[PDB]
Amino acid sequence: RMDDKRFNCEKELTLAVIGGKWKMLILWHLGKEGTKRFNELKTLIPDITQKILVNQLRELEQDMIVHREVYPVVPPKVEYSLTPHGESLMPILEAMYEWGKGYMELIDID
Amino acid sequence: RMDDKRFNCEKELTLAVIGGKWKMLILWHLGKEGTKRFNELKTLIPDITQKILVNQLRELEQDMIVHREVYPVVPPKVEYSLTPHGESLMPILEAMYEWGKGYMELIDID
Repeated sequence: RMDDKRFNCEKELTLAVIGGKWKMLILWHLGKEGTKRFNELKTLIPDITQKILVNQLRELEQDMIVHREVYPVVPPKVEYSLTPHGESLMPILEAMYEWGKGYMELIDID
Repeated sequence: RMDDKRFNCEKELTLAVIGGKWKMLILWHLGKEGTKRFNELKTLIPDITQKILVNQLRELEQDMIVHREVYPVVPPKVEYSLTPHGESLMPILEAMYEWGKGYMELIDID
């Protein structure tokens, strides 16, 4: 049957949502730390630039992975969190991390 | 600390081992079905060509993901299976598949 083409597309889709080097970092910290403000992510990933960070958060919110919420307190608070889909994505990223550690260990200690 | 750069490299390493459209298919069938002969993979992924399939299996065996074993019976049998690392990689691929299904459902039924 056509079970390969759909397996490929549905695994590829997850890869694109993960994308390049920046999206998975933002998710990782939101998953472990919880809600964070823009400044806080900016400093938890000091390698990231201001312009890149707003672009990645914007794609992630349109991709319904990251939720933005504004609390009109004094002064107002705008904080970022994971959509339920983002949370269901966290185990995968932790699994990939753990496998990378064990495989890098393997490569290193032949 | 430098916890991002190592998280990135160790997640990237897993992505490279997964690589493009062919390596994850071969693993998937070996994980679910078990040991398979070359012909059998060739037919379980009919889209693959002979030349591509031997290249991907060769990278996967050098990457210590796929194990090749020869049984000198009559006539001899050469069969492919997953190294323990390949088996520890299967849950990740099943998780990515399940997340892709639910996220594609989401995209589709807004």
